[PDB]
Order: sequence, then structure tokens, then C-alpha cells
Amino acid sequence: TASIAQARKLVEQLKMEANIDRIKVSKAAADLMAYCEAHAKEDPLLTPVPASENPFR
Amino acid sequence: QVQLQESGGGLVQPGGSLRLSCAASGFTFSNYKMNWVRQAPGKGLEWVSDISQSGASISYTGSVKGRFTISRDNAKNTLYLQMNSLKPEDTAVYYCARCPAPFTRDCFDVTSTTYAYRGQGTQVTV
Amino acid sequence: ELDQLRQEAEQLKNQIRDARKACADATLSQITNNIDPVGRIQMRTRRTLRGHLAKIYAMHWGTDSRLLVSASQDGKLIIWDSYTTNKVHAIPLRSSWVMTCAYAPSGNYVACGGLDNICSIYNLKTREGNVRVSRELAGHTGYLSCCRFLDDNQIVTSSGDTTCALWDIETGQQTTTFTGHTGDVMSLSLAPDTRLFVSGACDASAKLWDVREGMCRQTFTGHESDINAICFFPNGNAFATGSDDATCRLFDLRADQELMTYSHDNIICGITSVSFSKSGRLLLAGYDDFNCNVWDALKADRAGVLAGHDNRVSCLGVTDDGMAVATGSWDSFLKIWN
Amino acid sequence: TVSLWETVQKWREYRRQCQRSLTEDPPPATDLFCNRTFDEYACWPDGEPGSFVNVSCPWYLPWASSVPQGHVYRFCTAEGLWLQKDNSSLPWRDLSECEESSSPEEQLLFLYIIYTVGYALSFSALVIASAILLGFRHLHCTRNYIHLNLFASFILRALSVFIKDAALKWMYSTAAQQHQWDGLLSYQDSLSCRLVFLLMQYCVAANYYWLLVEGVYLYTLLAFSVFSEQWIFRLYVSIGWGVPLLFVVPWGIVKYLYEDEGCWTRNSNMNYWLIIRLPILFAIGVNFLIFVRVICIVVSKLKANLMCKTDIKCRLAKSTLTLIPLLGTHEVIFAFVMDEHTLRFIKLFTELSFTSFQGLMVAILYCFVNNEVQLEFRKSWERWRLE
Amino acid sequence: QRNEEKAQREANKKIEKQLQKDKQVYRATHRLLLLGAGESGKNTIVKQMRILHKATKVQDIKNNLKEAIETIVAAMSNLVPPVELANPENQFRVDYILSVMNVPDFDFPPEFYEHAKALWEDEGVRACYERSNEYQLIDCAQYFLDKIDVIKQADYVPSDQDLLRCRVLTSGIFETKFQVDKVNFHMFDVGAQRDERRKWIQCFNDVTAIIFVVASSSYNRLQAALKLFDSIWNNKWLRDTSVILFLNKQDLLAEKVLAGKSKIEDYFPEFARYTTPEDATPEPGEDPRVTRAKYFIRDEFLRISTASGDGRHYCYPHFTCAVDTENIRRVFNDCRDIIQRMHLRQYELL
Ligand SMILES: CCC[C@@H](c1noc(=O)[nH]1)n1c(C(=O)N2CCc3nn(-c4cc(C)c(F)c(C)c4)c(-n4ccn(-c5ccc6c(cnn6C)c5F)c4=O)c3[C@@H]2C)cc2cc(N3CCOC(C)(C)C3)ccc21
Repeated sequence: TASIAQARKLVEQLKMEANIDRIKVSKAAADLMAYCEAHAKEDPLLTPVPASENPFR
Repeated sequence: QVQLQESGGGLVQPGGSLRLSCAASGFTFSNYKMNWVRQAPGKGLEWVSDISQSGASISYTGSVKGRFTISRDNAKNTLYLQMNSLKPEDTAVYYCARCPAPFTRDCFDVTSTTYAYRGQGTQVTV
Repeated sequence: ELDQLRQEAEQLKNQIRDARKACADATLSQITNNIDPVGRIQMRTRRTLRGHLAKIYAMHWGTDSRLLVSASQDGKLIIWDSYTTNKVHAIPLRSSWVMTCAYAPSGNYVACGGLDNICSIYNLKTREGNVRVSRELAGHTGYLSCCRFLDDNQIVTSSGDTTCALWDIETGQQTTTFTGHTGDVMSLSLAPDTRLFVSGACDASAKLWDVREGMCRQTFTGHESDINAICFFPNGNAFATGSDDATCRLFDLRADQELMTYSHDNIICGITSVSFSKSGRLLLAGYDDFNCNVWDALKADRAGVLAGHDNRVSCLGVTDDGMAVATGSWDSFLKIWN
Repeated sequence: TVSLWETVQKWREYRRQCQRSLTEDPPPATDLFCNRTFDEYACWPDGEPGSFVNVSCPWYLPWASSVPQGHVYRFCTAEGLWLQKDNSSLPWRDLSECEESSSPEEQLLFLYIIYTVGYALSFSALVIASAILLGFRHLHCTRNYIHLNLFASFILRALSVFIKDAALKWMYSTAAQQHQWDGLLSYQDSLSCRLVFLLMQYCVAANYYWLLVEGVYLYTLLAFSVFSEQWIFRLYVSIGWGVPLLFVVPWGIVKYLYEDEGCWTRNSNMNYWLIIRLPILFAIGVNFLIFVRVICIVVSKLKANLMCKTDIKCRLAKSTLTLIPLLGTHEVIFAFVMDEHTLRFIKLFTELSFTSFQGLMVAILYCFVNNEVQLEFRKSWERWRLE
Repeated sequence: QRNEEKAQREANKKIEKQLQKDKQVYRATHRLLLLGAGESGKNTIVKQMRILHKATKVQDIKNNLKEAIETIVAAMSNLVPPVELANPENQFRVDYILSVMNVPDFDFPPEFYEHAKALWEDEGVRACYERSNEYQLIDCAQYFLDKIDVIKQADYVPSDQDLLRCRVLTSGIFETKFQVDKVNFHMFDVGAQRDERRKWIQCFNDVTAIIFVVASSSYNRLQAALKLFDSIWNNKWLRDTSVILFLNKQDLLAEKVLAGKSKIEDYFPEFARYTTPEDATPEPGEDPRVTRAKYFIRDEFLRISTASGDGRHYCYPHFTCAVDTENIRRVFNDCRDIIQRMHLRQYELL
């Protein structure tokens, strides 16, 4: 019926998800951590910008 | 991932009993009101029973009051439906359906055609 | 046979689950345990934007980090100059039940839609000299929950009909349809390269889509309830989601699994909106309890609160230059924090 | 009871009849008479030589009734001059049988401190309550705007009571002895006197019409009249502050043209006071008709909730006792529970006591216990402890 | 440049001027959500309001039902084993319909409806339907054929479920304005939206009232309506929204109740112990049984509404029939009470 074609479309999609490339979490975590240091000084929300630099005063 | 898998069901004679189960996983069971719903052959989904988070506020559809007993084991993440005095009109697929959000008194979409927080069901034939 | 068809999805989800657990060798909490905290983040309201008659559902910063557009269910789009608080445009909508608005990166157009199931494009620089609708995109069979311009002629929409769609604004036609969600799709976020986008839906799952191909690449689960909000990490390799389960969660595209959970016992309401700061170190989340919390994305510690709204916080947004945050609320005000 | 206010005026009228008398009266046509004079106490007549001269205790003294028939005596010498005194300093005048053996500020002393303490506990609470409505913009609304102008009205009325009683307390101590009574008379003649009395009359009439605006506004909310929130509000502002000018300023005009003396504080049969009282009575009556309409609506609503009788009598008692200070219903309520005649003192103290404490009542019932206000406090605590 | 700033200030002044005007219209109009449970009569009520001051799609639903019958008959005959009509007269009726094929401006004659019902109850035509799936068939064939009597009734108004079985709805939300005593009311009816409401129902948190239409004579739709009302009444974003409850189709219930064929006792067991309220105001002439039935259903809703939210929001139940000309005045009177109670709440007088 019409439920067969809906579970069949869900097996074929889990096929495409099962076969992907995956890296270690420790590596992916180190990459996000590195990005945050690389741009920390460029984040005005992370460090209150000087009152003369702030366009919202 | 939120998964509800109903256990029990099968074939019984009128007046016989049956005990359905619901193994929950992927959410904090204790924070959600639970529901039993059913779909008779031919008709749409119909609410059967519910039970509050602690298992204190219980409610039943009129057709089953006095016959069915809902209950939940919050330690083992299991929902139950003890079905007594079964009638041929009880024949349906019975679904374990969780209310969509935790810590709520409104539990809207549990009988929708497509609803995510509802198991595959279990066939009960009388 | 539906029976084995359903049982080979159990093994495939069993295959994916063990493959994700092999990748998990150390927690993000363990990788960042020895970095110093961000300390107390204490932002203040620098502007209060007044003029919407009813609850605000959505807002979007212009790319110049100065202009923004807001949508209120009084039936108004308002483009504000956040520096001066002056209103630049007041656009009367045909349908007052608006749920999303978008500002085109070029500044030339705004979009908005809602319970009318239509994405309406408004030209802000008409040659005749007045704001008027330029295109109505009528393909969806459910409410419009989110829209984002890719460019002046392309926009991705998400809808209550459980689909997302890529539109050709010139032809008004639907170029690609993204299916696979089994619930209302509530929010989408374009990757910085606009080659991929993620969507959060009421099935407690986020999905990563390929704009060019039109298929789902990865599906992310772990939220307990409806996902109301989603936002890419600035480097495009991760994203954060906010759910009715009173939790924000950070997901890694390459590790293909959740990394961190942002939750506190004192928080039991759902998250309406999420956004990262410029560097990604802070994750800002709007809540049903009228507040916005500032999370340390790397350490899962709460760094501050943005208190000052008197009703549900419906939307957030950080400027492209990272200088300010905007919050929208059901109290009908927009606040600019810094 | 006689005040010093009415006594300097009587002294001036005494003085008039004397100066006139000296001119109109004929000379004695006898030898070596002591000449007629007015010594600032008594208007002495012409003296026959070597006899005493005897004058009635002056008819301006507060204790004139206590010595209704009495006499002040001076001696006229045979030389034809008035006998002098020890030191021969000035004319000799016994004055013995006209010496005092009273006034409202003492006949109503405890009444005076009851309402000046009530007006001060209301001036205070209203200043605190007014900065709380102007302080949090979440409270900004047409209702709270009207509440603010009502609060200011109660301040100007409480201030007009403070200044008035203070000024008269000053003018009585400084000008205590008789030789200073012309300074008081000169002030009563001054233009400055009539202007502050007009300013005090306006502040009372304005408080009564901001009570009327509160009733009219609330009654229109429930009567579902359609009107612009902007256009209707400056109509309310011009009624509470402007309409009183249209009978107070005309009141000064008629008083200036027709009853000027005494700094407008003397009331003749012409009852010009009605130029102020009747427009104020109209604001009292319209507010009682509104108070009736509103409480009746509250009755119909509580019946629809299907509540029990004992409780609705409690809630209806609370809604009625809460509406009284907002609308000024007490003045008319006290008019139909009391009867003519200390029978005055219970009726006198009550209205004076309640009105002075009425600004406190509205500051407690519409700001300090208001759920929207008190909730704004709790959200300010948390935002503070978080920061 | 101080002239750019000047011109941004004048543009802002011109906007805030228009925003003041628009604010007058917004504050003086009452907004209403019409939430109808399935087959509740909400559409009929809407048609009545518009006439007194979605229905047009009825012809399309007819057309779909006719196409379904034509395909089932022709296809049934041309099956490899031709199905045989139980009745030769029914077959003749089928032959008429087969001739009636391919005619534009179809009159939809009452015979056609009688003819269609006869063919549908023909077991041979049903046998075709068993194999109907084999040939191409229109999806809404059973649903339309089962609801043939309702479609035949000239007064029939397409219901939301019927509009959803077909695909005739494009618009997400339908609007209808009306005016009572010069007060403006904007009523919104949900168009093309899925049956999952927990998200889009939050848009209507600040409407004056939700008009909940319930078909009182169902039985289990009445219990489904009860669950929906319960969730609405207990939703955190709707806690301050009053509900005008229209217990609709009272004529159907009176008819079903006098017959006795279906006992409300089976669907709702406690009915067997329900006594009529000692403050009930029945219609002049109706019998006690229909008064007990209609007030038991009302008491099932009031039990939910009185269990929570006494002061914040209110439930206005009305026994109604979809064609009452008093529905508009009932909404007006409830909205007056709603706003009156709101203002009395702000002054702490209730
Ligand atoms: C027809 C009315 C216009 C009428 C008037 N009638 O009734 C009024 O209340 N006023 N009026 C009169 C008048 O004709 N009177 C006779 C009858 C009368 N009864 N009562 C009175 C009434 C009550 C309920 C009460 F509880 C007390 C304690 C006194 C007062 N009275 C009122 C106040 N004080 C008082 C209180 C405390 C005091 C002293 C002295 N030390 N201390 C500690 C004191 F003097 C009274 O005694 C008066 C006065 C004496 C004089 C006057 C003078 C002015 N300008 C004075 C300075 O320039 C200004 C600023 C332009 C105003 C304005 C209006 C004025």
C-alpha cells in the first residue's frame, strides 16, 4: 500500500546516512575550540567594547 | 531519539483479558503525561486513556471506563493498559502516545494522523 | 512486506548508532575542561524599539548590522534604524498572521509569511519610489514558519506542511522541495556558504539539506520534544538547536552527533530562539519565561541573562559585525543589547 | 467662636464709625473741653471739664457679649485736658471692666491635627505612588495617566490646606498684639490675598473634577463607547484642569465686582459661594450615579460566575469599598446617614477626616496593592539579584 | 550629514502618524478565532453570517463525487471478470449514469443522487471497488459516496473534512468581517493547515474569543471535541483567552434523543446518573429527555472550564443550531461581557 512506499523511502534514506564519513568527536571538538580562540578578540559580545567604539550609545 | 514500542496484544475471545505494555526511551519519562490511543479498522484514531506524570490524574474514554486500567512505572519507563472484559468493538491497533511537551496540562496532537511521539502500535483482535 | 521493511530500519538505526558511538571517544566537556570560563557576561538594553501594536513573532538583521526588519501580528513589517531608533519603513501586510520575516543580504528586499501559507517579497527600492509587494510565493500547504534569502532571486522557506522549499523569485516557482521531516518545520539556518542549510522540526529532529542537490544528508536526534529554533555555528561545521524540552543542544556535522547539552534545573520552559556570537563562544537563547540566557558554548555554563522583557521572547538575532543582539517579544517591543 | 480674621475687620469698621463720628458730631460749645479722639482701642467722646468720660467696651472685641453692657473710663481735668498716667506718659484709661475673663483653631484643635496628619500621610504616599507610575513604563497607560492627574489634584488640595493653616498660624503669632492689626488688615486688602484664595479655591474644585474624570473614564470603558484613545484623553485633561476655571475665575470676578472686602472670605446673603458649590455638587452627583451603575454591573457579573452567596457578599463588599475613594462617594454617603441638629462634631470630623485620608486610600488601593504594580516590583528584585 | 538625519526624522514622523491611525482601527476591532471540531457546522454558521451581512467550493465537491461514481461504474464493467450488479434495475440506473458521462454544466439531478446511492449500495459496484484500486480511482471515493445524503441536501455546505478529502483549499486562513451595533468583528477560520495545532494555535493568544463549534449530536466526535477543548483551556498561552462555546446541531440531537436508537449512555456511561440541572431553561415545548441530553453535554464542557482559570478567562456555552440568526448577537453579547470583565479586572473590582 501507501505505507510500504513510505517505509521503503525511509530505509533508502537511512542507507545514505549509514554510509558517510565521520571523524572523532575529540577532533571535531578541538576544531570548534580552535575557531573560538582564533576569533575571540574579534567578538564584541565576548568583551564589552569601549564606550567610544559602541555605536549603541 | 524518542522511541515508543508497544508490547502485548494478539487474539482473545470476548470477555477475556489482555495486558499491553509501552517501553519508552529517549526522554525523561517522568516529565510527560502519557496516552493510550487506538485506531479501529476503518475509522480514525480515537483517544482511549491518559495518565499524569506522577500517575495520579487518570482519565478514560467512556466506552472503556470500568474495563481498562492505565498505569505507569516511572522507575522502569513503562506504561501499561490492563484490558478486561474485552469486546469485539475493542478490536483495533493500540498506540502508546506521549504528550508533545513536558510539564504541561495541555496535550494537543496525540490523535493526529501523523504524530511523532507515538509508537508503531500493537494489534488487538477480539 | 512492511514488517521486515520496518525491521531493517531498526538495524540501520542500530548501524548508525554504534558508528556514532565509535566516533565518540572524548566529550567536548573533557576537551574544554581546562580552558578558562568567559566570566560574567552583563549586557544592557541600549535601544528599546517601540511601535508594534501586538506580539512580535520574528526579526532579522540587515547585513549592514544597522537596519533590521520585524514582523508583528498587528499586520506590520517595520524596518528600523537601530542606531537612531527611527522607523524607515512601515509595510502593511495583507494577512496579519505573520510568523517569519527575512531581510535580503543586498538590502533590496524583505520577505514575510505566516498562516496565509504565502511567502511575500517586498521591494524596498522600487523605481517608482514606494514600498510594494513584488512577488507572492504560493506553493506551501501549511503555515510559513521561516524564510531566508540566498540572494535577490532565491529564497528557502520552511512550513507547517513538514517540507522546506527553494524558490525562484523571478518565476515565482518552486525549484526544489525538501521532504523527510514528519512534523511542522519550525526554523531553518543557512550555512555561511549557503550550499547547505539545516532545519528543526516538531519531530525532535534536525536535518542537514543540500541546496544544490535537494536531498537530506544527515539527520540529528537527541532532543526530547519539538525543535523551535536552529542556528549554524559561525564556521559552518556545527549548529545549535532549541527545543520545547527546555534544552539547547550543539550538534557536529562531521562527527554526526550531539556534542553538548545546555540545561539547568531552574529552566523548565521551552527555547524559542537561538543564536551564536560572532566568534561562536557564546550561545544566546530566548526562553518562554521572558528571559534570554547566554551560554558558554564550549563549557556548557550559563554566562549571563538578558532580562527586561515582560512577555515571551519570540526571536533573537546577532548583528553580522557581532556588535549587538536584538530580541523580539510578545510584549510588542524589540530590545537591542550590547 | 471668633477668629482674629473677622476681628481686625470689626476693628476697622469700629474705626470708620469713629472717624466719621468726630467729623459729623458738633463741637461742645463749652469752655476747656478735652477734644474727641480715637486711641486705637476706644473712640472717646468730648469731655465736660473735671468729670470722667465713659464709653461702652468697644463693639469689636471678641469678648463683647461677655461684657454686653460695660464701660471704659478716662478722666478729663478742669484745665480742659485728659489726665495722664504714672510717668505722665499718656492719657490715663482704666479699661478695668472690659478685660477678657473662643476661636476655631482651638475649638477644633484636635480636628485640625487629624486632617493635617491625614493630608500629610496622603501627600507622602501620593508622591511615592506617582513616581512609581512614572517610573516603570510597563505601567504606562491611559488609566495610569488619569490616576497620575488625580494624584496631583490630591497634592494641590493637601498643599492648599498646609499653606493656608500655616499662613494663618504665622499672621496670628506675628500680629498678635493690637498695634499690629493694621498689617493684617493691609494684607486682607492686598491683591496677593485674593490671588492665593483663588488659587486655593481652584485646587479644591480641580480635585473634585479629576474624581469626576476617573468616574467618567471608567464608566465609558464599561459602556463600550467608541472613541480615540488619543483624542479622548486631552478631553479628560481639559475637564479635570480646565472646566473648573469656568466657574472659579467667574467666581473671583463677581466677588471682586460685588463683594470685594475681607479678601473675598466674607459671605453675604447673595450666596455667591454657590458659584463654586453647585458646580462642585454636580461633580459629586454625577459620580454617585456612576458609582451606582458600576456596582450594579459588578452585581450582574458575580451572578454569572455561579458563586456562593456568602462569598459574593464579601467580594461585592470589597469592590464597593474599593470604589468609594476613587469616586468621592463618601461625601454623599455621609449626607444620607446623618441628620441635622456633638451632633455636628461627628458629622464635621468625619467628612474632614475622610477627605484628608482619601488621597492615602487611592494611593494604597490603586498603586501599592495593585497586582500590576506589585508584580513590577517582584520582577525588579530578580533582575537586581541576577545583576 | 544632518540633512540625512533630518529626512530620517521626517520619514519617521510620517510613519508614526500613520501608525496612530492604524492603531485606532486595531484597538476598535474585535478578533475572533473560529475553531470548529470536524463536521461541527462551523462553515454553515459562517455562510449565514456573510449572507446576513469556502462555501463556493460545493460545486467542485459534487463534481469529484460524480467523477468517482462514473469511474467505479465504467471501470467495474470493463474488469477482466466483470462484476455483476445484484439488481438489474440498479444496472439500468448504472446505464443511465454511463450515458450521463462527459456532460459539462451537469445539473446534478436528484435522481442522479438517488441513482448514485443505489449503485453504491449495489454489492457488485462495491465488489468493483474492492478491485477499484486495480484501475485508476479518485482517492476520495468512499468518503464522498458514504456522505451522499448530506451532499444531496441542497442546503449542504462543504465541511472542512470534505475540503481536506478533496484538494480545493489553497488559502491557509479565511477571513470574514461583520458588524453589530457599529462594532467591528474580524473572524478568522483556519484554511489549509494540518491537524497538528499545537504550534499555529499560539498565534491566537490575544483574540477577543475563540468560537469553539461542537456537533452536539455525534455520540466518538464529542469526546474528541472534549479533548481539544481541554487542551485549549489548559494551554499556557491560551490561559487568558475566553471561549465562546457553540454546542451546535441541537436539532439533530433532539431528533436522535427522542428515537432512543443510540443511547448517549453507551458513549458516556455517567449519563445514566445525570439529573437535569435545577436551574435549566429548556425550550418552551421540548421534552425532558432532550433537555437532559443537551445539558449533560454542556456539563461535560463546563466541568473542564470550571476546573481551572476562574478569573483569567471564561467559557460562554450556547445551545445553537448552525442557521440561527442569533449567533451574531450571541457573539456580540459574550464579547461585551469579556471586555467588561477585563476592565473590571484592571480596576480590581472583580
Ligand atoms: C468662608 C470661608 C473663607 C473662610 C472659611 N470658613 O471656614 C473655613 O474653614 N474657612 N475664611 C475665613 C473665615 O471667615 N473664618 C471664620 C470661620 C472659620 N472656621 N474655621 C475651621 C474649620 C474646621 C473644620 C477646623 F477643623 C478648624 C481648626 C477651623 C476657620 N479656619 C480655617 C483655617 N484655620 C486655622 C487652623 C490652624 C491654626 C490657625 C492658627 N494657628 N493654628 C495652629 C488657624 F487659623 C481656621 O481656624 C475659619 C475662619 C477663621 C478666613 C480666611 C482667610 C484666608 N487667607 C489667609 C492668608 O491668605 C491666604 C493664603 C490668601 C488665605 C482664606 C479663607 C478664609
